[PDB]
Amino acid sequence: QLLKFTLDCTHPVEDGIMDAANFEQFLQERIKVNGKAGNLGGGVVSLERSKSKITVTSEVPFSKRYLKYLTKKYLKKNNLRDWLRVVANTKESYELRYFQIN
Amino acid sequence: VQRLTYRRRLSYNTASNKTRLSRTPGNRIVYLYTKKVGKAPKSACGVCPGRLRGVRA
Amino acid sequence: PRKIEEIKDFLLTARRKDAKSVKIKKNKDNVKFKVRCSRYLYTLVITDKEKAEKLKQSLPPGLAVKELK
Amino acid sequence: SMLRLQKRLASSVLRCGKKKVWLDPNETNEIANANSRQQIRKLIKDGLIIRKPVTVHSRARCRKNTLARRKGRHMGIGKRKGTANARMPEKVTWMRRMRILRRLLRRYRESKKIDRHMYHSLYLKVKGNVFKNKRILMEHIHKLKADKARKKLLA
Amino acid sequence: VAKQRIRMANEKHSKNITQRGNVAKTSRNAP
Amino acid sequence: SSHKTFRIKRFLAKKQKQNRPIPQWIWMKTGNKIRYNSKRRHWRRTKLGL
RNA sequence: CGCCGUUCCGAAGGGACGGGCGAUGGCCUCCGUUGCCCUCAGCCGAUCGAAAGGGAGUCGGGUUCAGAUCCCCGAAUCCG
RNA sequence: AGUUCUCUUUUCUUUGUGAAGGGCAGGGCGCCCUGGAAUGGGUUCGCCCCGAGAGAGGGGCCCGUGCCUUGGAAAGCGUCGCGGUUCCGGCGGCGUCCGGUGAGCUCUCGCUGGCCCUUGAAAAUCCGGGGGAGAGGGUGUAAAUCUCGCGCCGGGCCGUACCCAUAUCCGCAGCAGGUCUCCAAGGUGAACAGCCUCUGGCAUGUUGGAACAAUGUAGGUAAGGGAAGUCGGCAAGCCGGAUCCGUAACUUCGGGAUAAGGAUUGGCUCUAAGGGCUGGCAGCCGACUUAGAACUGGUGCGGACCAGGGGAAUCCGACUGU
Ligand SMILES: [Mg+2]
Ligand SMILES: [Mg+2]
Ligand SMILES: [Mg+2]
Ligand SMILES: [Mg+2]
Ligand SMILES: [Mg+2]
Ligand SMILES: [Mg+2]
Ligand SMILES: [Mg+2]
Ligand SMILES: [Mg+2]
Ligand SMILES: [Mg+2]
Ligand SMILES: [Mg+2]
Ligand SMILES: [Mg+2]
Ligand SMILES: [Mg+2]
Ligand SMILES: [Mg+2]
Ligand SMILES: [Mg+2]
Ligand SMILES: [Mg+2]
Ligand SMILES: [Mg+2]
Ligand SMILES: [Mg+2]
Ligand SMILES: [Mg+2]
Ligand SMILES: [Mg+2]
Ligand SMILES: [Mg+2]
Ligand SMILES: [Zn+2]
Repeated sequence: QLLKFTLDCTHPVEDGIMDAANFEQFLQERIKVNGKAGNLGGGVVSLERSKSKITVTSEVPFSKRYLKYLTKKYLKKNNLRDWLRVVANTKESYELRYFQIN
Repeated sequence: VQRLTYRRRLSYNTASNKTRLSRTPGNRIVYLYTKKVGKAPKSACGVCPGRLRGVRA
Repeated sequence: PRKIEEIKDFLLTARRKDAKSVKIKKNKDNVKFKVRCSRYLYTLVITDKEKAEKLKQSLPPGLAVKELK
Repeated sequence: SMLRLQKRLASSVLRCGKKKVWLDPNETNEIANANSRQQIRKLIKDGLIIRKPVTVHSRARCRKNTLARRKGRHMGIGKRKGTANARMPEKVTWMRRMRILRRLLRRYRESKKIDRHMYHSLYLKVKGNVFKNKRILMEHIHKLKADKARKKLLA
Repeated sequence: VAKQRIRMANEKHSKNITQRGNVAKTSRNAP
Repeated sequence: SSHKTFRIKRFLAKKQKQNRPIPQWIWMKTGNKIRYNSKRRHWRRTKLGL
């Protein structure tokens, strides 16, 4: 069947702290299917972006937490993990939030 | 892992202190105290070694 | 606790003098009608929503009714 | 102040050890005047008392090693300390073989590949250690069936 | 409650080394 | 121990009440000589024997 | 002062289904109670002796500064 | 939630359902009925079973602490978000999911055996049966009667805190002593051994600082020699695991025996054998083992820990035990 997951970075991108397109590119070149990070398993995992939300669809098994594993990884690359937090918004969405600081 | 304690003051492993584990709705293992195992009646013939049927043990 | 299978015997159990109140619990798959008698909490498990409303309106008068959420 | 009490009650409310209770070092005055579990529950909700995570004890090292052992690594003559029987008792090895070989004969008899007369003869040979494993037994049954079939033809 | 708050408060408390003798009793000034 | 008899628990209680300091007004009585309760007991220093 | 002894040199049962007599009662109809008599009765050893032996029947959730299978909420059960 | 310089679809945490009732798995039967078995068959790890009735069919019963169900999601927990007096059993959102595997360990249920010149409590208490003295009513508003299902009332007295032990107990004490028990994680490993670690706990054991003389106490190492020391090899030291081989005198034939004496042991990459489920074949699942081979390092490899020195004799006492 079809498994659909989304990432909500609206709050940071609206603050101009991360770019969706740069994030979008990162996912394309990393998402591993059968341990291959190049071809998205042969287009089986399609990655579609919106204005501030990135959606990932896979016709094969694909863990939601895997998106959390890469998302946090990408945040550390950009030295954002000390500000942003990845939380699940629903059964199929993660969103990025701010720690309650001042 | 979680380790158990007796729920009574009898701290010895006697024949009247046997227990069994039980997971509760609160998601913890406790001790429940079993009742002794009953025995069906033996035949009055004093010969047949088996116990009687149709009777609660 | 006792489980009741038929509506007929639930209605009767609600008419016992020792029935104190009826608890109506709605789940995603069924509606449970639980009545507290002297000894047991009898339950009627209803899988049809329509039958539930018909029953709720026909309980004996004077039995305390509580809806549970 | 002296937060021995708050450490004790927070541990009881959090259902963890006193070693996992964390008190905000910047708020000891607020915590100091929490002398009840109702107030401790409020400080827990507020975030002046938190439960520290379990210390990491990862099995990754032994999971990696156990995978190596399944391929034969770290299992040579120099890595054994108990006798061969202690590592794998003979009785258990015998028990597995007997159950396997009797299961085969039972199924072969039921499927009428052998008759009850050949089964009984083979059952007592199996008990005699004649056949080392399943395959050796199955080949012998094949050889027996052919010689019997030849005799049937000659009759 | 977010668990990273444990780190944040610990590091903040470790900053008291420079302000010995005038440590603010409560940082949550409101109330 | 926890397992106690009524007689023992009662004898213990009387020992509990005797173990207190004197009233301070006792000092101001006319012919008074007592300065402190000289019959105080500690559960560790000296034992009851029962 | 006492000791021995524990069924041994003992008239060691105060009980009962039922039956017969009276006396009392009350939902005075008839049933109860009570006293006497008839009948039936081995136990054969008073009593003590175990917070590990035998021995019916309670579990879940919450709750305290300190008590909880004991308090509260709920759901059960044994005995009489 | 942690790490993310690089790598890691990664590592860690967590992922409920009580008693009682019902239903159903599963286990057990020295229970029944048909029937009549040698070309004897059935069967276990071992056994053991049968004309006094086996195999094969079809049934009955006991325990079901296992799963489902009423309990019961309302509760609990995980997590994110809002509230309040804010010391509220506060309120919401989502979740509380699916499989596998084992001579694994702990408890328990059961079947079958072995040991005894050892045979491994009693009573309270409760139950069934045999018997048939009696009782009940004359066709009914039926009666005596009921161990059935509901309903009604009550359960008095005493104990209960905490310590339970390198500081709550006994040793004059917060004494390295003594003092009965239950539960029991990961790795290595034969292992409840030793070594490291998680949960939980602790603050080095009635003080600290600075030095690093002698003499000590406890640990080590020593060229060449190797008991020359000493009453005496005291003390220390050698050996030590496991696999393969080999093994004397004597013997009460059981032993002696790990006799004695050798070889091997790492890491890495492979090969072969050892199974279940489904429908001499095909597919899918698997759990640890054993054996062999190549390559490889400064010959190091039971790398720490754990871990027998051996032989030839004499005296005494058979041995185990005290
Ligand atoms: Mg007892
Ligand atoms: Mg259960
Ligand atoms: Mg053997
Ligand atoms: Mg003392
Ligand atoms: Mg007793
Ligand atoms: Mg048969
Ligand atoms: Mg819930
Ligand atoms: Mg009869
Ligand atoms: Mg207590
Ligand atoms: Mg020291
Ligand atoms: Mg010190
Ligand atoms: Mg000390
Ligand atoms: Mg000292
Ligand atoms: Mg030397
Ligand atoms: Mg030398
Ligand atoms: Mg000499
Ligand atoms: Mg000399
Ligand atoms: Mg020596
Ligand atoms: Mg010898
Ligand atoms: Mg001797
Ligand atoms: Zn019989």
